[PDB]
Parts: sequence; C-alpha cells; structure tokens
Amino acid sequence: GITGTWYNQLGSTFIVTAGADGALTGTYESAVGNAESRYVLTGRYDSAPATDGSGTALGWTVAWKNNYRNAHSATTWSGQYVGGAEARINTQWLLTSGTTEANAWKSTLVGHDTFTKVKP
Amino acid sequence: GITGTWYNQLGSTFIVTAGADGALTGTYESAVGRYVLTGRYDSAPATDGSGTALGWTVAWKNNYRNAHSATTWSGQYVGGAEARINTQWLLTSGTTEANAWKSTLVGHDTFTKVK
Amino acid sequence: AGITGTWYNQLGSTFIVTAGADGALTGTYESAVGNAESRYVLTGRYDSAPATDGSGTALGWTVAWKNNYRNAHSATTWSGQYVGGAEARINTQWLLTSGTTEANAWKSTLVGHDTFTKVKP
Amino acid sequence: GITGTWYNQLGSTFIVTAGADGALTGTYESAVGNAESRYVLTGRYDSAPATDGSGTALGWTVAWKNNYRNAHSATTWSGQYVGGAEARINTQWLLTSGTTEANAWKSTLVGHDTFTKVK
Ligand SMILES: COC(=O)c1cccc(-c2cc3c(=O)[nH]ccc3o2)c1
Ligand SMILES: COC(=O)c1cccc(-c2cc3c(=O)[nH]ccc3o2)c1
Ligand SMILES: COC(=O)c1cccc(-c2cc3c(=O)[nH]ccc3o2)c1
Ligand SMILES: COC(=O)c1cccc(-c2cc3c(=O)[nH]ccc3o2)c1
Repeated sequence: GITGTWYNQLGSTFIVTAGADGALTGTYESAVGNAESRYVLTGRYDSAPATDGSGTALGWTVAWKNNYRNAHSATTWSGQYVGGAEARINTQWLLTSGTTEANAWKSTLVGHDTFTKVKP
Repeated sequence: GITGTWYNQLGSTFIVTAGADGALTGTYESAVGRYVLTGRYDSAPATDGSGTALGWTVAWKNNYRNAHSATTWSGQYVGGAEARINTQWLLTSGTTEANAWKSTLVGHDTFTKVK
Repeated sequence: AGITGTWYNQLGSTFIVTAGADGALTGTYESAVGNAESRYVLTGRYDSAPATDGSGTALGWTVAWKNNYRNAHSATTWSGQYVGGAEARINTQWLLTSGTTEANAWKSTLVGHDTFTKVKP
Repeated sequence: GITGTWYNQLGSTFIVTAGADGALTGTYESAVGNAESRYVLTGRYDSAPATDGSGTALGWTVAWKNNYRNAHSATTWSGQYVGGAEARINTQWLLTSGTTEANAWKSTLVGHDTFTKVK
C-alpha cells in the first residue's frame, strides 16, 4: 500500500506511513531547492477507497525548515496512489514562499511529481 | 497568530492549532462539495514583513461521508489588524487511469478571522 | 456589455481585448509587475455561443513577454470565464512559464489568480 | 523548430505554425482526426529565446467549440519548447468550464501534457 519508501522522478526520497486513522506521517528529503537532510511531513489519505479500480486520494505538506536550513516556504502534494505491479503515486504540487504583499503574486510555483518504489 | 478559527469566502470554517514543532492540526467544515486536517507551517518566519508559509490537507472522509478525494491548501499567513491566510488549493479525486487526466481541480481560498 | 473592452486586474495591469465573431481574442496587455514595460501582444479564444442556463463564458489567452523594449523569456496563460452582470467580471487562473535549463525546469512555472473588471479598482 | 505536428501522451494531435512575429496558429484534434474533433488554437511564443541552453517559453488556448459541438470550456497550455533530436514541448494546462457562480469553485481542472514530434 501507501506505507513505504518512495522516490520521485528527480530523486527525492519520500518515507511515509499510512496510519489506521487516515494519517500520513514521515520524512521527505529533496534533491533540489534550498534543502538539506530530512524534513517532517504530515498529511491525510482516504482510508476506505472505492472498490471499482479507482486510485486512493491523498495529500501531504512539507514546510522547508529543519535544524540545518529554513527556506521560509512550504510544498503541498495532492494526488492519488495507484496500486498494482509497479505501484505509483501521481501528484501535482504547489510551493508557496513567504513574501511581502507586493511580491505575493509570484509566491507560488506549480508542478507535478510521480513517485515509485524504485530510484529513477 | 495562526491558532484559532478561520473562515473562507464560501462559508467554510477552518479550526487550527499551530504547534511549537511546526504542526498544524484541527478540523475543517465545508459549505460545498467536520473533517480532520493536518499540515505544517514555518515556525521561524522572517521578521521583515514577509508572510508565514504553510500548508495543510483534508481527506474528505469522516464517519458519515466519503467523497474519495482530498484537498491541499498551500499559502501564507499574513498578520496585522486584518489578518489573512491566503491560499491556492488542489483537489484530487480517486479515479481510474482513463479518467486521471481530469482528476484534479485547482482554485484559491482566502481566510479571515471574522466571518 | 460583453468581453470586448478595456479591463483592469487587482494589481493594476491593463487588458485591452476584442472578442471577434469567430471566437478570437486579440489585443494588448500591460503589466504593473515583473520584467515588463509598455504593451504586449495577446491572442486567445472564447466560447462564442455560451450556455443559456446562467453560466459564464469560458475563455483563455496568452502573452509572451517580448516586445520592442524588453524580453523576459517567459509567457503567461490566463484561463477563466466572463461573468456578466451589473459589475461585469472576468475571473481567471494563470500559469507563467519561464524558459529554463532542464535542471531548473522543476521551478519554471508560477501559478496565481487574476480578477478583471471594467472599472479600475 | 516549433512549426509542425505534435502528439501528446494521450492521443491528441496539434499542427501549429510559429510565425516570425511570435504568433502560434493552428488546429488541435484527436488521434483519428475526424472533423468533429478539430478545434482552432491560437497562442504566442518567445521568438527570440535565450542562447544559453534554456527552453523557449510559449502558450496557447483552445476553446472547445467547433461547427459540430460545444463543451462550453477552454484549455490553456503554458510551457516551453526544447529542441534537438528528441524535441519536446513540456506543458501544464488549465481547463476552465463556464459555470454559475455557485459552481465556480469547481470550474477549473489542472494537468500536464508532454508533446513529441513522433506518436
Ligand atoms: C522555492 O522552493 C524552495 O524554497 C524549496 C526548498 C527546498 C525544497 C523544495 C522542493 C523540493 C520539491 C520536490 O521534491 N517536489 C516538488 C517541489 C519541491 O520543492 C523547494
Ligand atoms: C469529490 O469531492 C469534492 O470535490 C469535495 C468534497 C467535499 C468538500 C470539498 C471541498 C471543500 C473546499 C473548500 O472549502 N475549499 C477548497 C476546496 C474545497 O473542496 C470537495
Ligand atoms: C516570471 O515572470 C515574468 O517573467 C514576467 C514578466 C512580465 C510580466 C509578468 C506578469 C504579469 C502578470 C499579470 O498581470 N498577471 C499574472 C501574471 C503576470 O505575469 C511576468
Ligand atoms: C470534456 O470537457 C472538456 O472540457 C473537454 C472537451 C474536449 C476536449 C478536452 C481536452 C483535451 C485536452 C488535452 O489534450 N490536454 C489537456 C486538456 C484537454 O482537454 C476537454
């Protein structure tokens, strides 16, 4: 299922546990950006997905502060887990930096990450 | 300034505690479409007038309903006399692969401390 | 009344547009933000026969941020709908992609939302 | 290197012309290419891109109305062209439907498309 170690297409490492209560907890390590070492993540997932072949909806957040760096920013990933022979988590993400009001129009980056259990 | 009750432009209510460790926890009640929410925020933001970056997730399942979907809000808290949490959001539904191209809605919500 | 006219967004940008009978949007865009100066060409499309059930009119347009004065090596697309009424409005979300190397492509695209009115706020 | 026919990951086709002035014009259609599936597209691209290895920024719009059907919606693609033997147009898109105000919160889908010169 969702619990395990995942890697995105750029080599980031997503170590997650899906708890009985719909909780996602774990750590995220980024290969890009103002990042170093592991960061805390928390999120939620549908603990009772449909039984018609649909994926499992989920999302999580990382605030880019730890004991070694603070980028004053946070990313959220929204997506779905798709089980099968090669399990996959397909996501789109929003990355918001803290800004002044005058710069808020350019505060948010958008992209897409796909995660598998094998390094790219 | 984050802990407390917040209201968006469409009648939803966002009840949150900002923990000392960077955790966001609380409940969300929606007027469109109570649920658990969790997320994270920058616990040491800049002190130069910049906002505080944050994000959170709600999976739309509780003891009464299940929409097989989840929303993430990404944004910043801005303090002052008219404090705001300004966000953009992504809402992904569980779909088949053939319907995955239309699985994700995008929008924006502004939250205030007064209805 | 209609899409054709001069519009302003919440940040002071000026959107001068003509909606042709064939579904074409043409005109100029002037930005109050970013690496921008003077007017830029825009082109886009809109639904020339919208639903009659109270729904808005879908549309979209693109500006590449190159003119005779500057070139930011970037382009914005706005996707949204025109809502008629006593205070006509075009509500949009936008994507702004800059030309980047492959190593920087992950951070090439900004996202936001602009609301346009025929009265300057 | 933009002018020509491009194919996305899900069986859609477009034939675009990139004009000297920055114009994108053409037709967006399905894999089969029957008339009911063809729509006008228009957009813009950076006609003087950087020469440091960066991609070429561009965008375009299709409103989903033709002489045969009307979905009351429009998609914009925003992205960059990357040349070479394995040329690509890498995009993210927004698809907005005309809605009432009460339904406007759910009017916009988001996704991503990658286009190649080979099916
Ligand atoms: C402005 O960006 C930053 O301040 C920053 C700092 C550290 C890491 C990241 C990062 C990693 C990552 C990823 O793996 N997938 C999607 C987004 C994303 O963003 C961003
Ligand atoms: C398939 O189910 C849904 O799409 C669904 C179900 C229940 C609630 C929501 C909901 C509430 C809400 C909000 O307040 N702000 C931004 C997004 C958003 O989405 C969505
Ligand atoms: C990275 O950004 C740029 O290179 C750049 C250059 C010139 C103008 C803009 C600009 C103006 C504008 C607007 O009015 N609404 C939404 C987006 C937006 O973007 C962006
Ligand atoms: C179903 O209702 C719609 O709004 C509609 C109708 C027809 C075609 C499309 C279409 C094709 C296409 C594509 O190739 N890439 C990204 C988006 C996208 O959207 C959407």
